[PDB]
Amino acid sequence: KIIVKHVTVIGGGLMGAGIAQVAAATGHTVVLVDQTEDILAKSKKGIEESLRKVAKKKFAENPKAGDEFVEKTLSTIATSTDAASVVHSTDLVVEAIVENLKVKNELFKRLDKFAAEHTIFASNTSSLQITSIANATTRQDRFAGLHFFNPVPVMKLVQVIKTPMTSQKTFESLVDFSKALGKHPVSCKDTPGFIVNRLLVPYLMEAIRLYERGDASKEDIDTAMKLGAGYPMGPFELLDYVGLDTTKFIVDGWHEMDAENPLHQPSPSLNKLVAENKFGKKTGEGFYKYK
Amino acid sequence: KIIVKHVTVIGGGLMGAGIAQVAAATGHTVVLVDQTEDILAKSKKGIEESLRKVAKKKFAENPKAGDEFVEKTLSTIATSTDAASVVHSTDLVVEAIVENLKVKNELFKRLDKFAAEHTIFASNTSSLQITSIANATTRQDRFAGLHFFNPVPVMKLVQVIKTPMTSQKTFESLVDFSKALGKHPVSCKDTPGFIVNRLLVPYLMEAIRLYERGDASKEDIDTAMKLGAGYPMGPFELLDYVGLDTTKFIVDGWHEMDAENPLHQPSPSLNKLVAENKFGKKTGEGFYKYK
Ligand SMILES: CC(=O)CC(=O)SCCNC(=O)CCNC(=O)[C@H](O)C(C)(C)COP(=O)(O)OP(=O)(O)OC[C@H]1O[C@@H](n2cnc3c(N)ncnc32)[C@H](O)[C@@H]1OP(=O)(O)O
Ligand SMILES: CC(=O)CC(=O)SCCNC(=O)CCNC(=O)[C@H](O)C(C)(C)COP(=O)(O)OP(=O)(O)OC[C@H]1O[C@@H](n2cnc3c(N)ncnc32)[C@H](O)[C@@H]1OP(=O)(O)O
Ligand SMILES: NC(=O)c1ccc[n+]([C@@H]2O[C@H](COP(=O)([O-])OP(=O)(O)OC[C@H]3O[C@@H](n4cnc5c(N)ncnc54)[C@H](O)[C@@H]3O)[C@@H](O)[C@H]2O)c1
Ligand SMILES: NC(=O)c1ccc[n+]([C@@H]2O[C@H](COP(=O)([O-])OP(=O)(O)OC[C@H]3O[C@@H](n4cnc5c(N)ncnc54)[C@H](O)[C@@H]3O)[C@@H](O)[C@H]2O)c1
Repeated sequence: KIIVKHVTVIGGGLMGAGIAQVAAATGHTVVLVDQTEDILAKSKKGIEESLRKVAKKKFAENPKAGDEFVEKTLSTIATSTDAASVVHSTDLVVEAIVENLKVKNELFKRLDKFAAEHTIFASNTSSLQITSIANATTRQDRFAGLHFFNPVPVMKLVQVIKTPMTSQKTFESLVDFSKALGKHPVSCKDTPGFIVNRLLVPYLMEAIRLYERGDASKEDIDTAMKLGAGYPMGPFELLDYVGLDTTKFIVDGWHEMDAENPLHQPSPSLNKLVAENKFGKKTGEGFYKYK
Repeated sequence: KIIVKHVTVIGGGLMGAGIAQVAAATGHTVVLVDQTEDILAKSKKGIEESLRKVAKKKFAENPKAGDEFVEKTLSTIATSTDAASVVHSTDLVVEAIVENLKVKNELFKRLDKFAAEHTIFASNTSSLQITSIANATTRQDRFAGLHFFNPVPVMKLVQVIKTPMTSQKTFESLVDFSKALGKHPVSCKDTPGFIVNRLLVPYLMEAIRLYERGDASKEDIDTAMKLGAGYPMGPFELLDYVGLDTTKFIVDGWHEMDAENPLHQPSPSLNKLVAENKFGKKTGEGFYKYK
């Protein structure tokens, strides 16, 4: 029954940076890992802009206390491009890299050799089966799903996924950690997309199809969902906010593992965008061009 | 270019009552129609209740303006059990009765004989093709879809659907009325479910199927979509709120039309609840039990 104090987040993108930000802000020492130094520089820079927004709103009467919160938080986030060494003595690895089983397995198979024994492994995968990733190691009793929601600083939900192999203690540690993060942990079964994505993705793909089918425009479909269903963001807005590349990988994956389910039919428009390197707010352009 | 001044709302259910409420709250003369005086008595009580909530918030710092707002609106909604006796001198008919093409056409075929020459006909149908309803009349150029969202007193959106026969004059008149209602009119083609329902319903069905499959409980699924995706309501809370009967009909219609589309595969649990007359909050019970 370990207590997560030292955390290693592999992946500094939309999710990693946020998970690192929250772990840091809530008193956990964090080491954010990524491929290059420029990437890490950008990530930590972004985490800073996110903290300032929080500061400028939370500490308007005492700005000096706001700078401390920001500095103290950024300070509790170390950067490194060497997962192998960092995990040597970490309490928990939270993998948030490209949505691709092969890559993720290769990653954990390696880290399984370098990481300490009490170390807990966790994937933030959207559509991959935890069991499938946990078996790329020999640490399945310490491997589980730990799913966050974009933007991590705002979304309160966290999905804690056990595999038939995950231990109760591993589970509890991830549950306590989740809480110490100020989130609302929810145990799910290891089913594709778990809960949210299994329902949310096919929907977003349906919005894309309704657009390709020529029945309406993205703008009207977005206004529709926001003003009619009360959603915070329209379908096309959310897609660009999540990342078209991540979205596409989630679908191709499901498509491949169930090629006769029309829900997961890849999209021509989605593939074209990702093929031209337009992934949304990520690259400044997706379905909508951003400033 | 007729100016909707007098409005005849047929059906005092979840929508109709709301639609009458808003029209009346905004200075239109309204007559709410339903099957029996008892039903009408109840619809009026619901509108009185909804109105007080609007008042306790749109006039929070002025009870007197609250009282006048409620009374003035209620006393502006006359009631009848036969719309044929009212439609010879009304500007617009907004139909909001059971989701069934036969019953709807039957209604408009009859009203088409009694209604004034200029009167416009509008259906608030969730999933039926406006063209299929307009054809029960010889008033096509004055027939269109004016789709509102539940609860009507709150949701800003209103889909104004034109068929290839609706005149520009009839369309424009409906747009003004929408704005007159304080809503945000959006022109949709006459496609099944139009925009919102074609994406929302299949989504809600997927939620049900994820539950029948045993993957997750109704409660975790609701908590998940709310906390993880920012949804105002979980899929089951929304199903009950909307009406399971209405949902079942919507799906059956699409299912009969596109029998091989798995998106519209009827739900055993949805059917059993409807068979036991558990339609949602309107009957005190659907997937959840209420007061
Ligand atoms: C089936 C089809 O054919 C087409 C369709 O309609 S699909 C269904 C579309 N509708 C949706 O998806 C509903 C989604 N849910 C929502 O957007 C929200 O839950 C909601 C608009 C119902 C309000 O819920 P909420 O945020 O929890 O509010 P609630 O706690 O219920 O009440 C508080 C507010 O809501 C309002 N409210 C709730 N029900 C109301 C009603 N029936 N009448 C007037 N006001 C109401 C109050 O005025 C109040 O305003 P304040 O914020 O100033 O206090
Ligand atoms: C793909 C998968 O595997 C799983 C998933 O993650 S699916 C995607 C899940 N996420 C969603 O569905 C996104 C839905 N969208 C939302 O709920 C909302 O749009 C939202 C939470 C992003 C906020 O949007 P919004 O209402 O427009 O707020 P915005 O105007 O953007 O900012 C206002 C608030 O949000 C916050 N905010 C937004 N982005 C932020 C960030 N990156 N960092 C810190 N705060 C942020 C601010 O704290 C701010 O607080 P104040 O109101 O006090 O000023
Ligand atoms: N996009 C979302 O909103 C969202 C929400 C929850 C979960 N997820 C899931 O979480 C994961 C994170 O996706 P993301 O949105 O943050 O994407 P992202 O593209 O923003 O970030 C991925 C990061 O991984 C890095 N990376 C790639 N290969 C690596 C490797 N071998 N070693 C170290 N770093 C590597 C990239 O340089 C990049 O910074 C995915 O599996 C995704 O399915 C995404
Ligand atoms: N439920 C929703 O949230 C929602 C939102 C938009 C549109 N719609 C659509 O609007 C219509 C209204 O549905 P609703 O939710 O208000 O349902 P409801 O069951 O609450 O109300 C329907 C009302 O119609 C009356 N009615 C039935 N047959 C009638 C007839 N032949 N003549 C006169 N009155 C009759 C009933 O007595 C009842 O009061 C349906 O076509 C539905 O698909 C529903």
